[PDB]
Amino acid sequence: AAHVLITGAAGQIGYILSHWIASGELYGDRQVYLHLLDIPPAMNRLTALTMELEDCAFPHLAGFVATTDPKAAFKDIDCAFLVASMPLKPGQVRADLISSNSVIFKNTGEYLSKWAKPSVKVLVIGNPDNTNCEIAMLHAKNLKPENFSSLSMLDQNRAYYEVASKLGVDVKDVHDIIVWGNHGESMVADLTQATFTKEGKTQKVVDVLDHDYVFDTFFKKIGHRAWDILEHRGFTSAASPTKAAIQHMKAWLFGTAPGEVLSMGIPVPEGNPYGIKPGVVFSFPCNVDKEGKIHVVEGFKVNDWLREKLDFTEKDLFHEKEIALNHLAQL
Amino acid sequence: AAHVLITGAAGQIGYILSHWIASGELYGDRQVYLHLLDIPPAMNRLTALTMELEDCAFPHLAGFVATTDPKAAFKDIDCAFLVASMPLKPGQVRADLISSNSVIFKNTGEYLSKWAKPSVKVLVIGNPDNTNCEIAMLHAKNLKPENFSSLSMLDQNRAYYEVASKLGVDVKDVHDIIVWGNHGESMVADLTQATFTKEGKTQKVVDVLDHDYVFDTFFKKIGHRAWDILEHRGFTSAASPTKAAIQHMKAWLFGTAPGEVLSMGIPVPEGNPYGIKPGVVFSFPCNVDKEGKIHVVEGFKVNDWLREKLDFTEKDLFHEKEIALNHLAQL
Ligand SMILES: NC(=O)C1=CN([C@@H]2O[C@H](COP(=O)(O)OP(=O)(O)OC[C@H]3O[C@@H](n4cnc5c(N)ncnc54)[C@H](O)[C@@H]3O)[C@@H](O)[C@H]2O)C=CC1
Ligand SMILES: NC(=O)C1=CN([C@@H]2O[C@H](COP(=O)(O)OP(=O)(O)OC[C@H]3O[C@@H](n4cnc5c(N)ncnc54)[C@H](O)[C@@H]3O)[C@@H](O)[C@H]2O)C=CC1
Repeated sequence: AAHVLITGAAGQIGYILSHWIASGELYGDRQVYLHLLDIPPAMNRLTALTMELEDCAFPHLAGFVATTDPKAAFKDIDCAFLVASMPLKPGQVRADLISSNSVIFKNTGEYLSKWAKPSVKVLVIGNPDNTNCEIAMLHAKNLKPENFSSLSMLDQNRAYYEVASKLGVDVKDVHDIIVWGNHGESMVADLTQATFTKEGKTQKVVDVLDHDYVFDTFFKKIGHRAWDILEHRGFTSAASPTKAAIQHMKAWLFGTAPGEVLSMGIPVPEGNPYGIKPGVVFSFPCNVDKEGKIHVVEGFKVNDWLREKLDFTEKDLFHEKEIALNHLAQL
Repeated sequence: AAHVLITGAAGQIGYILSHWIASGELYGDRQVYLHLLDIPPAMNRLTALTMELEDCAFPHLAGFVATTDPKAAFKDIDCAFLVASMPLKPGQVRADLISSNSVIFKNTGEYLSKWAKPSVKVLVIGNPDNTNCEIAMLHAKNLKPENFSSLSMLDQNRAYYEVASKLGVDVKDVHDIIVWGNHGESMVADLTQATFTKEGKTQKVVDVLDHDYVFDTFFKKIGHRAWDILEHRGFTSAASPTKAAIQHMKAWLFGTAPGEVLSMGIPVPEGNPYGIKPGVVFSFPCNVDKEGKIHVVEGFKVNDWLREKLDFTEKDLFHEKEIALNHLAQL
């Protein structure tokens, strides 16, 4: 009954994402109808995808449609995973995709506004996803900022596992790790809020791990992680962001758990308590109520170190916006 | 607590299989410890795999070990997914991999016998999997035939979806479709047993779909399916067999549901009711009791058509065994 869209479905992420969702991991007992969008030169792998979906005999898959037509893909969808993208060339960073992906998400915003449900929940994955989310949201007349978000939970999950290994505890035993701002080079892996509990006793991460590790070694490691996977894999990540994206969407759809804080790129809400200026999509510490509305988690402290990092990634986001939107105007 | 082995983990199937299992889809609430085996020239992607597993922050993943050392991979494992294989060249069929994969599974059988638990459940995926399963089982002194099985459920799931589309019902509404014998060119997609129910009324498939479709069009389609995916994907299937393999193993571990029949390649049991001779691994209609023991489902009818098909694929299996084991002897 639930209609889920996946753009760039024929790609590496779309391949796994479609199967995992069809398995019933997103909507549980409720069936899913997959809208699979891609482009004609990828029509082969797109068909290859559907055939394998068919070959799973998923009882949670009510049906699907694989197309290159926007309308067929976006019509009356309940949520969307925007994974569409051109190839990231060797040696490039996420921001280098602005020139080739900006138009895609400009059009996507229009498609969403034109055909998707007003309650559509759009999760942007394709890089630069914070920016691409800004593009789509801007060019969606009939939709609001609350309909859009970008994926930063891969960064948080990276941070969670890393910190967990150094503290000698499980991931579930750590709390309030946050990745602020852009899912890019300037991402801010923040541990100044973080705590962990072991055998009844709670400790602050900064009081247990040395300064040099927390603010340099760790900070660098999380930012560079995506390229470390690329070095060993020969391609950027795929299975891990798929997991983060399903985790992200599921929380967005049905709400978060007690004490759960998720790094979610959202259009900067006016009156946010962390001094970030509106105009971009910014990763905040977020929760989601049982009616599916994201809320920035209040109460976290911003010392001089974090303030500077937030300013840097904020400046970075507004810069990407300048370059991206200017490219569209001339385009 | 449950230790799961995956050979050829760095490959396409091992990539998805590892993540999906780590998600908790195999052992549910019980944690999993992944033994990830591959070869040094694939050490890069093997590390790339672990990094992404780490980057998921799976709460069901207790830990893992990625190695090229047999002992570290096979020690005290509870079950194994044998996916290890050399590349399948263009234009080849599954049986063409005998020359390059036979030794792998000869050694694997020895590793299993030497280090794995006596209760280990070994699922063979790497092609030719029926044969490769025969190789491993033969060269495992301390283990029994009941410890080994090969994957044919991808064929059944293919058959189920196909038949479902033509009957205008869901997959869950169809029953007793079977794929007998070899997971190869000679595979027998049998619908002579099949039925389906719609709105209280049950019908036999052969009484609803025309003869020409059932015994020619359908029979050919399921056999050729693997190469049809290859045509469109550029590689053989990966996500769909991963699903079938997890489905297969889960049923093998915790038993099947009422009326559920699964095509499972097992060492031909002496005294099977369908006249198949011992000495090979043969796909039978199977169920599994709540203590995890596979049983060939009795009661199915074998008309002249099926008998001939069974003889052909049986002959095919004994032929593959001749070629494979002879290659090992000279090797
Ligand atoms: N947010 C995150 O944490 C992560 C994001 N990514 C990003 O995800 C994106 C895709 O990753 P992969 O699946 O590995 O790449 P891929 O190249 O395998 O897939 C991209 C797909 O988008 C399609 N596409 C291109 N233009 C399109 C258009 N106008 N409309 C519809 N579809 C179109 C292509 O045909 C292709 O199938 C990349 O931009 C990458 O940077 C990758 C890893 C993690
Ligand atoms: N049963 C079924 O329904 C299906 C079976 N397959 C079979 O699965 C096998 C693998 O498929 P893919 O993952 O796509 O292939 P792949 O080539 O991506 O992966 C095979 C992996 O096995 C590894 N390997 C090779 N020799 C080894 C050894 N001695 N020990 C440990 N690892 C070794 C390789 O390094 C490689 O990473 C193939 O033989 C293919 O025919 C494929 C599709 C469906």
